[PDB]
Amino acid sequence: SVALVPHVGMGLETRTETWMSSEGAWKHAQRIETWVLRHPGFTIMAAILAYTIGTTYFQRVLIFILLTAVAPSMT
Amino acid sequence: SVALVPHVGMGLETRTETWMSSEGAWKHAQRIETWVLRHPGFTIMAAILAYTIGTTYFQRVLIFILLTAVAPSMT
Amino acid sequence: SVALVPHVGMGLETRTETWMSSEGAWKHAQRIETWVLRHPGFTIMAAILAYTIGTTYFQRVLIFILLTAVAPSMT
Amino acid sequence: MRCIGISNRDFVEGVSGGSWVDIVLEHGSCVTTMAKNKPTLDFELIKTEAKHPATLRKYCIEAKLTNTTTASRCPTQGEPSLNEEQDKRFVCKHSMVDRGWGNGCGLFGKGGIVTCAMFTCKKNMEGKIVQPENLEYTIVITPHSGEENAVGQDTGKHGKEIKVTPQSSITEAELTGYGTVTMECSPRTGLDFNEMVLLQMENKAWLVHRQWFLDLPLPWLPGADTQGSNWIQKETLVTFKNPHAKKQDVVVLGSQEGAMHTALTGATEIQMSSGNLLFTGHLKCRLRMDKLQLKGMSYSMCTGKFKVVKEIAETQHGTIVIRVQYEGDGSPCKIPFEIMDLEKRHVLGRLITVNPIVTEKDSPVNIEAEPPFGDSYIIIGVEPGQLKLSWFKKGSSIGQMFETTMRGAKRMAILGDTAWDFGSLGGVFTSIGKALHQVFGAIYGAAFSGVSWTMKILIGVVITWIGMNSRSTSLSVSLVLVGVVTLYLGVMVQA
Amino acid sequence: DVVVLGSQEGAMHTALTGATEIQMSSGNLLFTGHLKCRLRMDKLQLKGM
Amino acid sequence: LQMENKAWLVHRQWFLDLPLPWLPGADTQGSNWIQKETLVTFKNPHAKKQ
Amino acid sequence: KHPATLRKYCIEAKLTNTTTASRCPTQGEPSLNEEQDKRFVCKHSMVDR
Amino acid sequence: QSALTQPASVSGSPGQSITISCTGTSSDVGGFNYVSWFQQHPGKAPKLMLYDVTSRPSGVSSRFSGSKSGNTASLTISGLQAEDEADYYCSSHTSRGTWVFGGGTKLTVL
Ligand SMILES: *[C@@H]1O[C@H](CO)[C@@H](O)[C@H](O)[C@H]1NC(C)=O
Ligand SMILES: *[C@@H]1O[C@H](CO)[C@@H](O)[C@H](O)[C@H]1NC(C)=O
Repeated sequence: SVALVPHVGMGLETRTETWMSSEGAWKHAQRIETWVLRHPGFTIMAAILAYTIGTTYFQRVLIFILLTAVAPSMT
Repeated sequence: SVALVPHVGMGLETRTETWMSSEGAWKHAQRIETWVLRHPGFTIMAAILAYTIGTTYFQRVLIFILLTAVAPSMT
Repeated sequence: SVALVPHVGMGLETRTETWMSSEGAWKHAQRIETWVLRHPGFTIMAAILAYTIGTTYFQRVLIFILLTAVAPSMT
Repeated sequence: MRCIGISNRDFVEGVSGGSWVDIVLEHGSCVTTMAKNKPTLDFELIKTEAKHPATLRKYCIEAKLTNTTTASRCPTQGEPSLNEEQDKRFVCKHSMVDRGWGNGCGLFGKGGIVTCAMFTCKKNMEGKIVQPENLEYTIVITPHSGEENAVGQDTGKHGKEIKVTPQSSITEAELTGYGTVTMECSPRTGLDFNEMVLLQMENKAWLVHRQWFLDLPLPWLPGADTQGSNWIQKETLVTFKNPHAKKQDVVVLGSQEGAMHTALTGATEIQMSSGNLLFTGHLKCRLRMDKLQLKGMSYSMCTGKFKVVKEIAETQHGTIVIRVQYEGDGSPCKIPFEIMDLEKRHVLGRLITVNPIVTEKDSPVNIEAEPPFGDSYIIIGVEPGQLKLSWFKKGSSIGQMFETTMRGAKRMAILGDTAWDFGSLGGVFTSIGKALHQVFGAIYGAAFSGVSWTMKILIGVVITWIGMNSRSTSLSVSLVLVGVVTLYLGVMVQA
Repeated sequence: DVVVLGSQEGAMHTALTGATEIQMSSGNLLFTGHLKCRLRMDKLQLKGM
Repeated sequence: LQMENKAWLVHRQWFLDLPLPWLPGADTQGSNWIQKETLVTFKNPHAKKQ
Repeated sequence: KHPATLRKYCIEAKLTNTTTASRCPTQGEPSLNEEQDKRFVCKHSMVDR
Repeated sequence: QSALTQPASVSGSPGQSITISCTGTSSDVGGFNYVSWFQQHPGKAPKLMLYDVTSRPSGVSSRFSGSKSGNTASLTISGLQAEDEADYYCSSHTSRGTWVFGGGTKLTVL
């Protein structure tokens, strides 16, 4: 889809308001939260995997965040 | 045949487009790709022979690539 | 071209003689020999490279043979 | 000013104490030369013509077999005889077929057999050779004046065309109003035409190596044969088939035109109709600017107003060309043209169309200038009515330096050991570099002749690996350097 | 510019190296290959017994 | 980029990487669309019909 | 007997009706009406303007 | 790549400035600077008055000026002398390698 690749980080942004800026600033976060709520099972597996591949609290948290962010994102 | 002596490497090369340059730049490599796709059995045996011949890791890969290049082009 | 992908290794060979079996039995080796004769410089360099890359006389000879056979065919 | 609008334009800056500069010309390329007090000139090699070509060999690419005859011998009686067998326009082959009572022999064994067919050529490719004395290069010298096209003049442009032959390799171009320029060219080194063949196949021609041409596997006449009844190597274009040892037949081996086209890859194609025009050569010349002078240096600055009749445009080479027209009193006058900063307190850019002048009032003059990287302002005219134009150049100085080094390396790869003569003004460093490059290029051509670009890359990788894993630091660095160089040459080769 | 790249009959002949030629002027006759048969000698009688 | 009655100001490389059927700016016949496969779906659900 | 044709190959062709179209720099690609037809072999390249 | 559009007739009193418009497409007139204006007196071959949008031949008066904006190219005559009364044809080398001529316009001057 064309919608899958938005015109977001292109460096053309002025002081003038961009298209669908206000509403679309939090769409990704809302979608991720809704997906996590709908599919609680996968988040537990992601947390377990992140903890398994750890060796530092910072590492595990980053791994879990990335997994949870890209699990809904990769179609 | 005459097509097997292509005049590719005979010097004499100016800054002008030669005959069948873009087409013929990768045509041999593409031929080798198709041949390896059609004949995966020989590639496995060539890898085994390269591994068993030559002790250093560099040696094995050099032998494997040389054999896989000679095989299709031996005609 | 088509001439670069002959029908020699197909495995469909009966007792009947094939299209240019008599002519083409030694064409490739003759062409490699002619190439070595015409372009002696690469042969010496290939010999030196094979000697450097091979720890044993078997590795050196095999590598040199492969380099010599690939150079003309690769063109 | 033809050299603008061509992507291969190259700038030669400066002359030597003697007012000469060495420049290598190429067919695709173009050269713009700028000296302190000399006008800028554009040199391009447009035509290279080889004359009076002599055919050395004709090759057959599509044969034909017509009158097949055969003779058989019974076992233990030796080989049979055909009178066509010692005819040179017949291709013959001896074999053995099973013989016996059914065959009519009376002995059981292999009986000798001979078959002959008449070889006729239907299409051939003429490999011609040209004497190096018969090359006639054609060059165009256009003074980068800024003048527009004139319909009335016999020459619409003021570009002058000079022909350089190996015997008359010194010639002077008389550029009206700009003095004269002298070219001291060296045609005999541009291409070695004693190792080249002008290979003309049916409707197309190529410039190919001569040993390559003499080592082709096709039937060939010596080139002086008008009758064409003594083809050599006839067996490369026919096949003799003896299946089951029962019969023997001989058939022609099919039109070889496509196989020849595949074998011609890597050969530069050259026109060979209505003359032998090669558009791939390069020529080395020594340009003498001593008699070359600027036009209108004894003119006064224009005091009137200028209007741009052609909006400023940026060429591919990082310079700008604009077209201005004059609305002032002084008929011929120098055009005031500067590239300054916004406050006009620094000169940032340099003019390429040196000494822009306005010969006729109703005649626009178009100026090529080289603005600096970044913001700059093109000022044209004097204060009353002066026009100031802004411009931004999108590059960077480090980027231009990298691009220039790439261009120098590329010309070294193309004109190996002759690139040193592209902008040389004499000098010890240039001569030392050229000699070292000659030695190394001789070694490289010896050790890398007749090798494809993929093989070049493979050898470069192997040599770089050997250098990397080397106990000695001197050999390690030398081998790594050789590997990097041959990797670059393999990447840039076969174009 | 675009060129037609000649005729590929001879290159094809070179490519067909290693293929057993056959006949197709009439009926696609093949004169190569084997055939596996079983012999039934049971009902074979010597002619001159 | 002007769509139906609304226009935007977009990045050039982003616009040339749009996954839609396109014509060149000078196409002038209007029928030779390039990546038409982005705007159609081919279905062969049971390997029975397409 | 009765072999069915599987694939026809071209060994000798001929090019005709050659045509060219150009665009000024930064204006995209040119358009040739012959590009719609699939029996025309076409190629896109860039030339200095 | 079709015939360019020009007004059928144009008129202007002597000494006035007269403008002719040639409207093409993104390939005829808006794509390339191959805009040339031809002046043809009746019963005579056309005369190249302007080329390259603005440039004029060596023998052409300075009263002839050309401009191009978008897909439209214009020709303006200033002195508008009686000898300027003729049919003015616009042309352009289209993107397909062909030549398109405008319908032409006529100057009455008086
Ligand atoms: C070859 O055959 C042709 C067939 O017409 C004949 O005219 C010609 O004389 C023959 N040439 C020989 C047998 O040398
Ligand atoms: C191609 O050119 C021929 C003339 O040689 C003409 O008869 C034919 O109509 C043309 N076809 C196309 C598609 O341009």
